[PDB]
Amino acid sequence: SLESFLNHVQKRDPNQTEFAQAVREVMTTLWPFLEQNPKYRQMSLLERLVEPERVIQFRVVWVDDRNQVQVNRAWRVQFSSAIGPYKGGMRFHPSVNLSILKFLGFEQTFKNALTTLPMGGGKGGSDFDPKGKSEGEVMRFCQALMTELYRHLGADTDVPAGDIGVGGREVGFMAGMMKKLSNNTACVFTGKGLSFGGSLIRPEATGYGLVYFTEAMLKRHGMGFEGMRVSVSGSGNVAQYAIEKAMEFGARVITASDSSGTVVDESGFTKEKLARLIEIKSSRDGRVADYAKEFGLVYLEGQQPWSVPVDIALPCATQNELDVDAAHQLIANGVKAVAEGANMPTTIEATELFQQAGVLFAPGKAANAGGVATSGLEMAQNAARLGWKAEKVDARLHHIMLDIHHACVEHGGEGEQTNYVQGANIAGFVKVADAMLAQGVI
Amino acid sequence: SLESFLNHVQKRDPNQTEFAQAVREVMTTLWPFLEQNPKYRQMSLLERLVEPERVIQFRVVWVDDRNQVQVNRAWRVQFSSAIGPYKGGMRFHPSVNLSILKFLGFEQTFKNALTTLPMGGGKGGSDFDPKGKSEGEVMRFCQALMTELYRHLGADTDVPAGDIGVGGREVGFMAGMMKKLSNNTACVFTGKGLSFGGSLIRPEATGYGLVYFTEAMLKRHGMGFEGMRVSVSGSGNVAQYAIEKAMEFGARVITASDSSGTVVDESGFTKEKLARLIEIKSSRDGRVADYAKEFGLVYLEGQQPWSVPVDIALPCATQNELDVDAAHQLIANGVKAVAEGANMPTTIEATELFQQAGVLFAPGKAANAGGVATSGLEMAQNAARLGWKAEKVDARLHHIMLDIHHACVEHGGEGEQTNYVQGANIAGFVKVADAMLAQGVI
Amino acid sequence: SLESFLNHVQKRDPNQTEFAQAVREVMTTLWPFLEQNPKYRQMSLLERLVEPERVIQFRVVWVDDRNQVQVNRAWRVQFSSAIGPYKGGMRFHPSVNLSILKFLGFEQTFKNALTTLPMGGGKGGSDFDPKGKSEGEVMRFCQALMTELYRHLGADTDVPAGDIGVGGREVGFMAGMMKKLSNNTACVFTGKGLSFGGSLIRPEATGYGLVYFTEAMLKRHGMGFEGMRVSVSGSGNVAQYAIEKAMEFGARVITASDSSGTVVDESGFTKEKLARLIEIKSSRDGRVADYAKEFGLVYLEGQQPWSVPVDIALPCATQNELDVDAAHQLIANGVKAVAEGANMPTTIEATELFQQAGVLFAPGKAANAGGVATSGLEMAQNAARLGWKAEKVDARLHHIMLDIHHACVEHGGEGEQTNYVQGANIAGFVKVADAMLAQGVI
Amino acid sequence: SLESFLNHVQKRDPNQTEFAQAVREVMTTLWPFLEQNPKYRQMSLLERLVEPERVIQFRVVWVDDRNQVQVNRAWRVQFSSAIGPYKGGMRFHPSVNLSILKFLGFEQTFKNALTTLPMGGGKGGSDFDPKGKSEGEVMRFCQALMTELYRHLGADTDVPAGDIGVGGREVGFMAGMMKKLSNNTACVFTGKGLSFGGSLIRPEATGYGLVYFTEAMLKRHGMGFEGMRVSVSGSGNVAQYAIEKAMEFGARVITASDSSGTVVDESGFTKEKLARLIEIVADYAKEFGLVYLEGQQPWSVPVDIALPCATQNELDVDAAHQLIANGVKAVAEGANMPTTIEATELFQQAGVLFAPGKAANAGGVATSGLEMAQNAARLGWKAEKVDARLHHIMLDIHHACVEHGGEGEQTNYVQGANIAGFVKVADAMLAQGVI
Repeated sequence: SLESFLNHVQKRDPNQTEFAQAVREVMTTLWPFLEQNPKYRQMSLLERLVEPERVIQFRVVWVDDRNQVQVNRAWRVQFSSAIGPYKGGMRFHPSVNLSILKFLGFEQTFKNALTTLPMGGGKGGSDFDPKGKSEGEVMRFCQALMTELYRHLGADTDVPAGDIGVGGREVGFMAGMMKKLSNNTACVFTGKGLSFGGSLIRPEATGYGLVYFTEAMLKRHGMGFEGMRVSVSGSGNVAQYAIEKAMEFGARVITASDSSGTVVDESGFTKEKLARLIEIKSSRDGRVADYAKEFGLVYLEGQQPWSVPVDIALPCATQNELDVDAAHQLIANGVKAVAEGANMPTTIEATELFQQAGVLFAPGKAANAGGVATSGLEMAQNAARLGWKAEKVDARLHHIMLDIHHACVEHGGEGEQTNYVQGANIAGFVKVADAMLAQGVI
Repeated sequence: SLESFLNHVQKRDPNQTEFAQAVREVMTTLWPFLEQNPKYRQMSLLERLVEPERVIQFRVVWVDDRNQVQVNRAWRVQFSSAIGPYKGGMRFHPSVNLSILKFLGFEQTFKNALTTLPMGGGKGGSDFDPKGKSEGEVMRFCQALMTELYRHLGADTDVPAGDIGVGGREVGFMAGMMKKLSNNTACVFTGKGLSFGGSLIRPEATGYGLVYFTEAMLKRHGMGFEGMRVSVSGSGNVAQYAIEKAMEFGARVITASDSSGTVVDESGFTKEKLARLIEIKSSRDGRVADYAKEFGLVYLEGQQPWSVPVDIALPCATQNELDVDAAHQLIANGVKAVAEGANMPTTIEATELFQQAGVLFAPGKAANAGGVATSGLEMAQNAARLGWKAEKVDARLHHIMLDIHHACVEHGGEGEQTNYVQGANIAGFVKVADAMLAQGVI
Repeated sequence: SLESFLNHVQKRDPNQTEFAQAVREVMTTLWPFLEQNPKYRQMSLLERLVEPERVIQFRVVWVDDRNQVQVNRAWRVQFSSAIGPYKGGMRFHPSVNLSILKFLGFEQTFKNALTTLPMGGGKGGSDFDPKGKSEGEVMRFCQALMTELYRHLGADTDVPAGDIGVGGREVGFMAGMMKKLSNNTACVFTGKGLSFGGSLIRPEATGYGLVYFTEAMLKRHGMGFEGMRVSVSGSGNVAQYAIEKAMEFGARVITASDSSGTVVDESGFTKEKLARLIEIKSSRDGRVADYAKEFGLVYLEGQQPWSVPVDIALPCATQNELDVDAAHQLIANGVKAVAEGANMPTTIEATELFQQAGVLFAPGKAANAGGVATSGLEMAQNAARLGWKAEKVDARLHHIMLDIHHACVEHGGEGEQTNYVQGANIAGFVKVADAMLAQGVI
Repeated sequence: SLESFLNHVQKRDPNQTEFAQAVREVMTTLWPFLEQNPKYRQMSLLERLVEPERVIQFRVVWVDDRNQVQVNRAWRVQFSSAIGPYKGGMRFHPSVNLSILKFLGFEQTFKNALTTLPMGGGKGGSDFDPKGKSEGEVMRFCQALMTELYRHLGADTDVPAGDIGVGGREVGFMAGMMKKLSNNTACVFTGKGLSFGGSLIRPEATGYGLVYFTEAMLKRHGMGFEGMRVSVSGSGNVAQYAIEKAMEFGARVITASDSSGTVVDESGFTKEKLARLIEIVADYAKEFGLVYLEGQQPWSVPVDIALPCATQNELDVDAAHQLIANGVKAVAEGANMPTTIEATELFQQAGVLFAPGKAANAGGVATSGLEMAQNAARLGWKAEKVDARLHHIMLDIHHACVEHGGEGEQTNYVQGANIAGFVKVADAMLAQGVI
């Protein structure tokens, strides 16, 4: 019984709400698959799978710019090493706790597994709030954290990366301190700058990968980006490069947005327009409204792009940005495909509605994995002690996205259209489960 | 101010009730001391003190006697290394969780400090339930636990020990695996058997220590064990050797008990009586009732010792065994002193009754520290590569207990009698605090 | 001098029968070369070469399904690291002893060297008898063995693999325990499953490699597989994929066989036919005779393929399957080449007969090395942190075989035909010796 | 049963003749005990005990004075770590092989256990022949050996020592290279010189301990060395300091000896004269006009206490008959197995106290234990402090023998020593589980 399993596992963590809801999500989707495949229920596999191999919680003491000694909490959740070394980002945010990091690390496990790359699953962070912190304060905090965390990481053990609160600068400081303490220059972090082992295509990877996956899904169901009206939400890293690769595939990309308005360009984005957009946005001063004003384009103040008739919708802004309400307009306006650049931007109800209406739906769990896949490419390049040209990284990434798509198809059902929600959850589970089964009771 | 600090610290651990209580307890009695000694509030000392240096939570996978794979959670809370290596027992019980281990680890930190030995504070365990398990199952569990835990321990890093559900057998299993995996024979566990580096006086240490401390307490306040009627609860090693030592100080020890009842002997224990009680209790099913019968002694089925008029009460049975009702009886019958052999046998209500009524009260936090002090001595002898005669361990334990008592007195106030709950909390804090301040921000 | 050397070497191991035989064979093979090239005898090279760098013998204690404690003996022979990390299988068989493992490790040093890959030489195992053991018993045994073995192994130190008694299941068990104990996911075992770092092409490798090598040899001597009558003996892993690859080069493969007899198809194997032979031989009762009956082909009960006139003969069944009488027939029928898929299928006398009649002869140590080569490719893919598609592993495998071919030609003399027996023997020794000489007295 | 166990154990090593003998001898002495205490056969205890935890065999390549590259084989048998780190000497001799090193390492386990010190059991060596080698060749060999061995040793792992072919010089070279490679100065070898962590009392250890044990044995049975007449055989290291300590207890030590014969002295040894013996026995004999005997043993002399400190099987049956007729009250073995087994029985049924060498001559190992303890303490002890600790240890070994020596009119120290060594190892193995 699904319910007694969930109840049984929640007993150890009765107040980890985020983690609880995360186990429920995966386990509900896997349950019917499990009952048809006895192999995946032996050796108390589910219990082993939800209990992280190792979590380290530790104290981080540091001195602020007013010379006040500050105390923060940090964690590295080392969830699964079945497929490879623990892998997943570090998050610095005042709301960070173990429930959140476990939910995140649980999900990275299946996501990394899906890339076909030899990567396990982890996540870490601190309740440290970078907001209003000076560069020095951040550097000292990063260093203070690494004086404990360094002993638990390694090139073939645990390789973290960035996340909310932890950008390139923070990755720089942690990696630098790791190298100093360990007297070892191997790849222990990804998201590195190009001057110390970073990879090309890292900025483009998530958005490019989203387009790659979506085109495979469209192609399989007799379609392509070619000449389709595409709406993109967001105007950040993901949106920006999704727009870029969409244009290269011959699509007419007619929107982008920020947290207060949407620009409409039925003529379609161009390279020039996008560059000019990437700019205005890059500062933080700049607004999508100013971009529109600059190019004489219709701007929808306070609105999303979901009322605009499109063939393909790519939510690339944030979670829950596309609900049944928005799903209804898209479906009525003739949408043929929906694919997630952001993490969980589509509500469960909208997702249900989309699948009921025959709309292709590509979940972020597979569709946005370009980022983590390219993190694996960075590790590989570092491993080989040779950097790769942009074109070969992009190509490899493309090949990975096609393999993710293929794995989804294998488990996505016999229906006229693949169920990618089912397909991606099952594919990620099987790779992990198979490894755990093979490596004995440890 | 106090409330504000306790509210602040609880934000990180909203549901760790036992930990919040432990902190509440320590801070409440520390608060007036800190106002008179503000240097111990400097460098955010308190904030640093309540956050453990590191906690390892880890999965433990093992196979039961029915060949079913089982999954348990385990932890090692490495709370403080300010004075020396993390030190404290392992507990196997289904109720074990991070809140409880943190509360226990926090308390071991101050107890070890009090002993004047170079030992830090730690505590670990697992929700594994030893009840009904076969020796094979316990061994396999212990060994599974160590295949992860061994990497986090070390003779100068963290030396664990026994506790509820972790007796000599289990310590032997864990030390065996530690030695095997590490190919290193150094002292990583205390409570070892004599065949592999254990210490003489280990069984007697807590009971002997209780009597040594109590006698020092009595002597300060113009009294002694000599000629005194003493009641003891319990009939395990703590109670047994308390009786043995009290008898040597010329005391008339008139009771002992188990979960089934209390034996009463107004003529007093003798060497030969106690020796027979020890033999009886060492059998699987030996009861106090059997002892009472053998010697024609009064036996109170289902009753505790506390309604007997005595000059000194020594609870050595279990937590919360000495309550309000019991205290009213003891107090009205003219009890002069109460000293704890067990872990927190006296409820807080009953403790307050004793203190307010002018009854000398020695908290287990100080009085039962003979056990942890002797674990320090085990480490000393293992380090020296030469074991000591029983007389040498005993004489050293005696000196330590007198040092503990002296420290409490130093901080116990200037009333008609020393407040040992006050003294013990302050004394343990001061040593740890001094250590933390000198070693900088780490 | 030869006899003097072997007599001297046996003094240290008077009872190691198999090891003495291995040394005798290898040295006999090399003595004429050594006398013409005294540089390879200087610096006490041969004396250093026959003495393994290190041997670990160790106790393995484990518990059987009847809760009875069992004691077995295990070894890892780390014979040579001149060229790279110790590399070689683990064997579990009641007949296993040091003498046998040294013989296997000594030969493996040169076979590995011959691959041109950077692998040293090693071999290991235990007298543990896997027959009649449960999955539980085998897992506990593998785990027990690793609790000692893990400390002597490593990705750049020693990388074992399977052998008799140690298949994919056992390799999975050992690698899992290795990873657990070490907290490190680098490649320490080859033969891994595809879910945790295994390589494609592993089943195909030995047969594929046999054909690649034979084609190189033919091509050097003015010939090719194209349009040639090829006889294959055997019908297992090696024969199957040798037929598969030979068909791709355009050969006419006209036989296959099992211990019961030979199928003869003068029209030649096709893909369709081969898939049916494999499906048939995949069942325990399935016979070559069933394949013959299905396709209406000639079947020779209790006969080998060697009566059939062919251009090329590929013994892929078993040791000594091709003796002088068979050799005479093949020769008189005009055979042009013979290459060994199985382990030593050709008897010494038959080998001489082939060479003396100008028949190209590729020895197994060179010709069947595809398997070992692919273990090198597995190590490489893991090192690169990227798995390769089958097409890429296959091409890389092909390049290795050409390189092995080149190594043999370098030392195969200047006769009208390259002598590959001589060439394979010298080349393996020369590369070990060169590396030993270069690296000084250690 | 005993025969079935021995035959089964041999299956894994059909040609290890010395090892087979060691196992047979240990198990034989234990079997009656084992039959009465089935607890000690449970958990396949014996099967685990006879199979060493690990053995490292390794190649040593070194260069001789003629610039010829030589190849030798070395080993380290890490037999048992149940009670503490592996501990035992290294032996350089061309006869050395795995069988011999296992025999010695197996026996060393129980001898080390019996001292009551926290020491496991091991033994190592090489077929390298030190004979006719220069200091430089020996040094280069020791250093080459350690470039492999260092990684398997450690202060809390395995602490070797000297043995045949491995003296203070070689211990010096090995300990030096160990320190260099590890960049760690902790105690990894015993037998070190006084300038780098060695212990005082080392030369005196075996002979002193012998007297310490025998005096404890005598007192338990209502006697002591004082006023008693003691005979000693030998004039080497043990014999020398045995005389010195027994003199110190008030004994009248009347004899010493070498291969060439035996010297007598009713007036007994004195301090100034023992010192003269050491320097140089017929030569010493001439310098004092003492009674001298050629090619014969000291056992023909009427004595109260006899201390064989010469060689194996030096106290035969008829000599024991001499001693017993002459009124001997206790025999104590200083040398390795100096009394034959029949003489042992004759003494025991004749009511004379008998101290086996594995117990009585244990001062040597005991002092290796003291060296480690001083190093661990980061202190050197004065000779008086070392000697006082040694005495304490010998009383502890004595106590260990008594508790398994039975309840006869006098304790059986042969049985006591054999069992006590076994039981402490077995108890430790039981407690640490299946590993």
